[PDB]
Amino acid sequence: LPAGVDALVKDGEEVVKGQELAPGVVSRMDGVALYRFPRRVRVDYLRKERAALRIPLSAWVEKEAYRPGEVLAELSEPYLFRAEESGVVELKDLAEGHLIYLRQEEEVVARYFLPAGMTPLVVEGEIVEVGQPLAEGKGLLRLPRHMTAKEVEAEEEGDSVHLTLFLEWTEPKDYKVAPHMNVIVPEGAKVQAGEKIVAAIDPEEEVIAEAEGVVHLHEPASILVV
Amino acid sequence: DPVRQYLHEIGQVPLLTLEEEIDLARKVEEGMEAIKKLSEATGLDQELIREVVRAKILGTARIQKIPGLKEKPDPKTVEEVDGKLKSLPKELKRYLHIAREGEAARQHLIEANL
Repeated sequence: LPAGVDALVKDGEEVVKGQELAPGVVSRMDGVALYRFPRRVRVDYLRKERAALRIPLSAWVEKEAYRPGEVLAELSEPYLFRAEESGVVELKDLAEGHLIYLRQEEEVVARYFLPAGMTPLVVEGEIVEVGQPLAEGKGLLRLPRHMTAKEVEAEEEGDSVHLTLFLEWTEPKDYKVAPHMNVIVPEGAKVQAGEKIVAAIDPEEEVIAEAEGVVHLHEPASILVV
Repeated sequence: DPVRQYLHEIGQVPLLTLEEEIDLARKVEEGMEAIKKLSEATGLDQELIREVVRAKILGTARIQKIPGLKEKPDPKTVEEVDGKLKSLPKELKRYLHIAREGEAARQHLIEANL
């Protein structure tokens, strides 16, 4: 394969004659395609966070576990998301959505979830107070594309509703290989934290997983179909 | 012409890129250290298990019967150490496989550098 070009077909995958292994590469035989000297490794880290949310009940689409992309409420009018605690906010961008960490001193006071279509009115590091609005839900607010939601909780008072969500999302990171390095784990690997992914000549370049997650392999030096 | 023959024969096997080179060397050393670890496993010498693995690799019956008419018996001292190394738990087993692969890598490396 020309350097830099990834493989459209995965590792340890059966291929039929005529099928492309790559943009300029066509298979001459039926068999099992195998990666040879991958130029890059892709580690998808699992990030899990238990958070909170407050939405009018008129809006709410009532659901036990929300899948990625699934519709969360309808939000009739644009809605200020009002902080139920007091602290310094930590604004973290996750793709479409946001996370707001309310922190006093060191330990955190609260954890707030901001789905897609609920827009943040505050800034990272800024100080907020009880009742001071944070986000603004504009219509809609379907759940994020890469993130799922499990173990919902329901607290209802009048119009408002308060929900604690167990959130599961994938934070991808790309790791560059070297000729001095070698990949230990297979394709579509089930991997834990602090585990060696790609060994090397020196422990320095050794790839160590920062979190429990899934391992993908990309950009082979060549593809051997057997 | 024998020279033509051999030159073409080695002309068949390609060269080795830096990646391949380093990887093969690595696999070889891993194989050797696996043999040493197996020496700590069953309590037998390195070259012993080494030559056994070779006897399982670079030919079935041909390594034994003709380095001269007398060496180490085929059904007897080869196969019993084979079966003795067969009867170990998982780690020593994966190290057996690793050792074999190391031997193969050694062979290929030898060819390009031929």
